[PDB]
Amino acid sequence: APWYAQEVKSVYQICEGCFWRCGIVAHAVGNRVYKVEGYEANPKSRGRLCPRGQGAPQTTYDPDRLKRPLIRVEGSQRGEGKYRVATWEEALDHIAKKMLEIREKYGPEAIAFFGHGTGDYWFVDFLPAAWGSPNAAKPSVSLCTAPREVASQWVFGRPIGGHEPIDWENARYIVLIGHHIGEDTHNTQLQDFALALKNGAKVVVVDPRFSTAAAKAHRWLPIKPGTDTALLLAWIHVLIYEDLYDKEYVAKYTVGFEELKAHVKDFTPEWAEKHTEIPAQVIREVAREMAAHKPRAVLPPTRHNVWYGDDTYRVMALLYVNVLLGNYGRPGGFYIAQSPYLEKYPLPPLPLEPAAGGCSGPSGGDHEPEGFKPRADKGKFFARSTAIQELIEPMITGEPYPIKGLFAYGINLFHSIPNVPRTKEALKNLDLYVAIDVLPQEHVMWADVILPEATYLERYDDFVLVAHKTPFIQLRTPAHEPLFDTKPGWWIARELGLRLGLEQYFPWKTIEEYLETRLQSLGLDLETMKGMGTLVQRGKPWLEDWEKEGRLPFGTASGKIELYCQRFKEAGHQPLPVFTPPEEPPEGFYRLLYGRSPVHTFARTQNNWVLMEMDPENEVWIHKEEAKRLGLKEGDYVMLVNQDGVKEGPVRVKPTARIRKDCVYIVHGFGHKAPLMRLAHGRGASDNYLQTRYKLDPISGGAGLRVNFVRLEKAERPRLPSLTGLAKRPFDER
Amino acid sequence: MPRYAMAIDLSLCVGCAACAVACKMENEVPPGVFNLWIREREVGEYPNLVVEFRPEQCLHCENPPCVPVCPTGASYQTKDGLVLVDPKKCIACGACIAACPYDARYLHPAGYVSKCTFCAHRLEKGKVPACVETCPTYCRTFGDLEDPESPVAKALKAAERVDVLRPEQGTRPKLFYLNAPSKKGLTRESEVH
Amino acid sequence: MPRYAMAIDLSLCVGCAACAVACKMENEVPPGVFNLWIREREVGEYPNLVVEFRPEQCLHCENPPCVPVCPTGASYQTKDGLVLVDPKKCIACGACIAACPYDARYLHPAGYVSKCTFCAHRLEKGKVPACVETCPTYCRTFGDLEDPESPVAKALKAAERVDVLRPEQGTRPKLFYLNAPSKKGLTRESEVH
Amino acid sequence: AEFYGLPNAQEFWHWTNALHFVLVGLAGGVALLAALLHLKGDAEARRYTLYALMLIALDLFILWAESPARFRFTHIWLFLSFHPTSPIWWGAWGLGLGFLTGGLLYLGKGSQRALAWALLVFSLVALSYPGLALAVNLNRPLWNGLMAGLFPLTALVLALGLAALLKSPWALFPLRVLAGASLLLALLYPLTLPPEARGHLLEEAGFWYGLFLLLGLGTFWQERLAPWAGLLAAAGLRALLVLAGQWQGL
Amino acid sequence: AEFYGLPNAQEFWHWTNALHFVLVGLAGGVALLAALLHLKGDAEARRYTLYALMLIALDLFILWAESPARFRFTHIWLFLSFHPTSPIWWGAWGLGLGFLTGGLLYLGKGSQRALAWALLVFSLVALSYPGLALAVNLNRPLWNGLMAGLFPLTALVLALGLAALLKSPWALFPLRVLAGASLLLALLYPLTLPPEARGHLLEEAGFWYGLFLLLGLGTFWQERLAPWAGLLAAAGLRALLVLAGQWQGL
Ligand SMILES: Nc1nc2c(c(=O)[nH]1)N[C@H]1C(S)=C(S)[C@@H](COP(=O)(O)OP(=O)(O)OC[C@H]3O[C@@H](n4cnc5c(=O)[nH]c(N)nc54)[C@H](O)[C@@H]3O)O[C@H]1N2
Ligand SMILES: Nc1nc2c(c(=O)[nH]1)N[C@H]1C(S)=C(S)[C@@H](COP(=O)(O)OP(=O)(O)OC[C@H]3O[C@@H](n4cnc5c(=O)[nH]c(N)nc54)[C@H](O)[C@@H]3O)O[C@H]1N2
Ligand code: SF4
Ligand code: SF4
Ligand code: SF4
Ligand code: SF4
Ligand code: SF4
Ligand code: SF4
Ligand code: SF4
Ligand code: SF4
Ligand code: SF4
Ligand SMILES: [Mo]
Repeated sequence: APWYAQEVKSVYQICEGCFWRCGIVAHAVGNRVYKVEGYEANPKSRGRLCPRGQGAPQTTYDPDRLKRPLIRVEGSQRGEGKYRVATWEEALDHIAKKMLEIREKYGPEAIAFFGHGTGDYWFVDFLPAAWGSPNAAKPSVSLCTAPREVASQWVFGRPIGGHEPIDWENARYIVLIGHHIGEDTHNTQLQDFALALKNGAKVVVVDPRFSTAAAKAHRWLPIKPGTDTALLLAWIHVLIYEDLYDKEYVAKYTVGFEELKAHVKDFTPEWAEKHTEIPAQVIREVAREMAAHKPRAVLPPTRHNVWYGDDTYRVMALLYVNVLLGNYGRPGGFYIAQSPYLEKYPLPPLPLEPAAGGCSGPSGGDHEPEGFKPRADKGKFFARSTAIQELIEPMITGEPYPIKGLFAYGINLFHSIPNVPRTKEALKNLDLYVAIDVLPQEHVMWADVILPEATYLERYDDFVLVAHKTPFIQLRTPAHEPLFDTKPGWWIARELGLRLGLEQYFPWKTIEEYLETRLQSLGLDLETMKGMGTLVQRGKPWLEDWEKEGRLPFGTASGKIELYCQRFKEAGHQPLPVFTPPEEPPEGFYRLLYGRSPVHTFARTQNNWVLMEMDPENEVWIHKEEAKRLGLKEGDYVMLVNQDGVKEGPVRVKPTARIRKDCVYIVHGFGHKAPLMRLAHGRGASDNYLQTRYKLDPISGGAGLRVNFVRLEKAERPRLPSLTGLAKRPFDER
Repeated sequence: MPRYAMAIDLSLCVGCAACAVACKMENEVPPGVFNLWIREREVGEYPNLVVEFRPEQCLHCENPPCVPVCPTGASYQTKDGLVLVDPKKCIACGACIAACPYDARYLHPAGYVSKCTFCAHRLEKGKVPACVETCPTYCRTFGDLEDPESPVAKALKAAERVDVLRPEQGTRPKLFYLNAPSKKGLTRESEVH
Repeated sequence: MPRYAMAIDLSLCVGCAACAVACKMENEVPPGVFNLWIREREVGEYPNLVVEFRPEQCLHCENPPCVPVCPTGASYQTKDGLVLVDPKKCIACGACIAACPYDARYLHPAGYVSKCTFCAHRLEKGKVPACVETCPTYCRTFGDLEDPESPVAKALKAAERVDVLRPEQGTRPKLFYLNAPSKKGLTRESEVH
Repeated sequence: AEFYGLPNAQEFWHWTNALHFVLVGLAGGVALLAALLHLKGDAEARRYTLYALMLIALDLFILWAESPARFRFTHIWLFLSFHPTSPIWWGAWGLGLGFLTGGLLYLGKGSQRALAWALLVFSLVALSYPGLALAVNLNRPLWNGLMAGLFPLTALVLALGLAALLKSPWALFPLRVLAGASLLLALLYPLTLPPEARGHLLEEAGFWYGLFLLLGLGTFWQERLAPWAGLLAAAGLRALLVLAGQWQGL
Repeated sequence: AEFYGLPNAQEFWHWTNALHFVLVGLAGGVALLAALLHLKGDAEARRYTLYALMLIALDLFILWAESPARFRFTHIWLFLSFHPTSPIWWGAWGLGLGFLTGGLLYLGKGSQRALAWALLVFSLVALSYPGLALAVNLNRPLWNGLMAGLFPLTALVLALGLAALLKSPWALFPLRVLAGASLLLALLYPLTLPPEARGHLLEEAGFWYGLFLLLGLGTFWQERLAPWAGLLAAAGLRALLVLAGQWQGL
């Protein structure tokens, strides 16, 4: 009866639990992965796994998990949930037919491709460019990481990347700005953070909320929200003006350090304390303590940075502090992450190729005369990244041309993009909207054609390359074959690719064919790759390795500390003066903060019975004294109403103090209105549905989310089905 | 011959229920029940705010009240210190549930009572328990308490403080909490409101 | 209106019995009975020997079981948290001795129950207790728990760990043992045999 | 305060079992009546034995019909082993042997005083094991020592209350004595608890409790209300303690 | 394990307060017999009302006699303060109002048989208070919840034992009923304690304990052995529990 006593088959497999993509071993018995585990060699899991990784397999064995292709009954409105089963053949034809029509009277740029997850390579990076649409985007860019990636491209010549390059194990002093580690449960960084703590790494957390990471911190600075740049500028000021910075480091690897010293003249700990609300002594002490530890003092940059409209400034400032400490590329906090060598599968160049911009004109030069039609959000902000949230307008007004048609490859349109009413207007106006997913979420059931993807355990994917101290390559192998009528994304892409004239792209007849080519290059084949799931290559990490070779890494030959001559020029400001006092909550309201549940990924795990059973709802954090003035107590429920009147389904109130009185916090990803995901439907409040407005970062396409205010209105406890009852529905592969 | 135990460092625990989900998965624990769960409690106001994350599960008490009270002999303590259930004798009378002070046991839907097993199945084949293996923070340790080299033994030896739940029942838990966050020790509901 | 308390830093207590003797002299506590006594216990085995020197006395519990039990009303709890006996109403029935969990109470040979008094007589004249005064090792502190300038308050804040005897009882002892020498906390006789 | 997953702190003994608890009271106490009757050589000894047998049968049937392992047929282990430390084990053997002992009594086979003393001893085991099934769980603050007192006395109010409805003339006096005992100990029970446990009993129950205390007082009033009132107080009290005492609570 | 000075862990209620425990058992038990005999109209209601007044008075004297506070006359406060939380306080009034009440009943005046209701109430308070005066001390492992049951049961064994020796026809049967209830709870008591508390009890007393249990089995044999044997059993247990439970212990 127990799975482990029963015959097993293991395979080396990547976790699709989230984007960290940990290398895992999957233990299947027949057609079912009973257990998954990290493995030692893999530099991401190293034998461990976070809760999401452990529970991730049940979506594959979820009775509501999407099985057949589906097409929207003709004449029924998008939203209304009327579908009819279809054949992969019929669904795939229907999509190409429609896509082609959009392309004959509007051009291929009238098709937006949104997507996320491993297979976003096919949908967001590859298919769109092979098709000729620059309107390809992922929420991990303007709804996550854009502010820091831009900041980093301008300051260093490099990205921060998906596996942020912090040398945690040698770090001695760590400053976390909103970075919640332990709630944000990215495997390796949890491990590393924990090892740092373990070796006597003292951690400072700056956050208006006393988070998990704060629970492990030597200092908690309960910063007034949207005020971090003032604290960062004042620390910059203390390391420059008290002369604590790493002089040599700036001398040999830094351009324009002088502009920064003068800029930061008046931003004193007393100026900071006034806006920041952190006492001036504390501001000083923290900068001194970090200077005392250099180069082994790091402010690792957080991943979710859209917080407010100004965001790239805050990150730039955080990076200056790291530079001033001399930590980049030294053991202590930033090792140099090099990408592994795995040669691409040989193909003709793509109609549109990317511009990994950072300097000397990476905006719209290729967009202006260069061929056709530029990404539809081209003039909205300075940076060159595609911003998912800005290309949605074009679908409603037809402004910058028209975007009819939209693909949603594993991307939560209604939870990951703000202003859900606007996104629904935009799906209304579309000629084609396809969504490739696994569960019947609220935004999948607004599609003309739903295509059920095969899940990470039933699927091969193109390799996963991770830039790292020791770059590596990972390979996921099916643990068993797809279930029902389920197809891998490589296959769906190829099958659409053949149907829209892109055979030169997609030539290989099979993914193992594809995978054997890249393995050839490196000196192996498919079977051997399956043998050592992950492949580590030699690279570099500090500056010496670079330096002795007579080179340096960057963008232009010396990190430019103020950080970017060509923004200055035509955009207006170079330095991060925009501490820009943030608009404040109206009285009766609270700033809506949000974040992660250690056990749930974004939104997609809300139907997972193993994980929902660990955390079946979110909970609104209000200061104990506010819930008391309000008449709210421990088990009460409440509706969240934002400044624009949107109400978010009843949420449990959490009157325990670990938060300022200015704010309110809820974990992101609950509040599904998606009846077909039977155990995620009707639970918690959705932060996104309350995030009606956003402040566009004019520098890094980011949509500042923490600009929404919410007030609480007493509500009744909700009456919902029993989760155990639902969780007990047997999984039948029919 | 060994005396099996588990040590969890609370100074490192962040309450990401990884261990709880890994056990759910490894042991196929049905939906409404749990061999392992995490409790999280805050203690205190603004300038002294402590949060305790605490996984709770059979402590494999050395003096288990959950054994003598069993009518059939299904509930038994092993020579190495494991408290287990021979489902073949279990009549699901719930005596052991009444007697366990830690809400560590449940009625499995197959008609017998269940609970954390210290992954006896893995132990027997020389492996460490599922909770122990999947744990980002490396705060749990396991081993023979009698072997000075074992990871629990070491963990206990290096601990700043060691605590056990409801020590005043006299069960002698063999799941040790290291370095509790609060000065006053493990958090109790009674020290709240 | 304050909350009177005593803290004893066991990391510094050497169990010389100075406080105990200073008490006996001051309060002229009669032969055979003690407001304060020292308990010394070894927790053992060479590389890991630990000796706990622990002075014991009325903890002036915040929720004293010895008060409610009194028929007379002689056992009363004061507005600042001292448990005292008014010997005028005491009928020397022992109910309070029966209800005291700490053996802090005795029958005075003058026919009424007595026990440590937090040196009430000194507290009103604005002085610190006699045991607190004599302490060579500076390990005991006193004051109003609510005044953060208090020596108890500051010590509680500085303690690495804070313990109390029989917390499982109702009482809320207001005598805090600070840095307990054994990792498992305050020594108990059941933990020996 | 917050959990990931949940501790298994839910009710393990349901209304179903609380019923078993009221019944084994009746069973055991009627077996005591039958034993003491055989022993006085009184004529009613025979039908009280039938009843004690019936209530023993009815109680083993609902102990089995309510067992999650009712179809796994594992209760046989109850009888193939020796677990003297376990109240439920005692209970199984007392009733069981008490049902054989009372079986032979009914069938005038295998002796008859030596069988009536046996019935006496087994019916004391069966009257004794429920309060101890509760009371050995020192982690449950409501199931304190008095449960070992409340349950035997209450099992007697049930048997005698029944005996009196069946109009046996000897019983309406013992019923009032034993009901007075039970109600006095039941009234002092909450006062025997730590404050938080008493407060827990009062919040979750009480008003029921206090109603069962009043009710039982009608055992000393009108002649034919007296057994009903005594029966319902004693059964209400037994079931309420079984349901409300499943708490570990800090 | 080693001390400088000593904890005041010395016995606090000595053999004399174990003697009062036995008498207030009687005093309260007989006061109950009296009021019930009143209420019932019985010819003997007077005989037993003046006994209860002596037993009550004997105890209240032994209560002051054994108090080191006797010649300080502080007992007046027992009657000039309101202290409902205190078992002993309740027993001061229960035996005090129980006295006046039994006076106004024996001197046939101020009122009749509305006064027997008050005597019944005060006797229940007097029967209840010791049992709770022990059990209220939750720091004493041996004095668990069963004390609140073992003492009132045992006080009536004392009252009915006396009554049966003064050859009242009614007394034997209820004495052998409450004596069975008493003896069975007394047997279950050890099994109710935690293992260290029980171990303490069996090494400290027990024999003594198992003697009085055996001795008490004598209520169910002959007469003029019976009331004696049940009376020595009830007072054995009562005195021994007061003596052996003054332990705090870890
Ligand atoms: N309001 C708000 N918005 C946010 C955030 C926030 O905190 N608040 N966080 C932002 C951040 S930081 C990020 S990184 C993004 C992430 O945003 P998303 O990745 O869009 O988030 P999820 O909610 O997991 O949505 C995943 C969707 O992909 C589907 N899916 C999952 N696995 C597979 C698969 O193998 N194949 C296919 N085809 N589909 C799959 C899921 O069912 C679901 O529809 O969201 C961002 N958006
Ligand atoms: N379990 C789990 N872990 C995940 C994910 C998941 O879905 N589930 N997703 C992953 C992804 S893609 C991302 S992007 C991250 C998201 O996680 P992070 O990258 O760590 O996000 P942050 O927004 O930095 O941190 C959230 C914290 O920011 C705080 N905050 C809000 N406003 C301010 C402010 O003005 N100043 C300061 N200093 N702090 C503020 C909130 O209080 C909260 O405590 O986590 C990742 N890890
Ligand atoms: S971080 Fe956790 S959820 Fe994400 S891929 Fe790794 S194991 Fe899966
Ligand atoms: S896996 Fe580690 S961090 Fe997660 S709950 Fe268990 S002990 Fe805590
Ligand atoms: S429920 Fe099963 S394991 Fe527990 S006491 Fe009963 S028979 Fe034993
Ligand atoms: S933790 Fe529970 S199952 Fe384990 S020995 Fe203790 S009572 Fe028994
Ligand atoms: S040791 Fe075994 S029973 Fe315990 S949590 Fe880990 S897997 Fe579950
Ligand atoms: S003065 Fe200090 S060391 Fe000496 S007996 Fe008192 S508490 Fe102990
Ligand atoms: S001895 Fe004195 S102080 Fe103690 S309970 Fe009796 S009257 Fe009260
Ligand atoms: S320690 Fe004992 S005597 Fe002192 S106040 Fe507390 S309960 Fe009363
Ligand atoms: S406070 Fe006073 S009475 Fe108490 S121990 Fe110290 S000197 Fe003695
Ligand atoms: Mo993200």
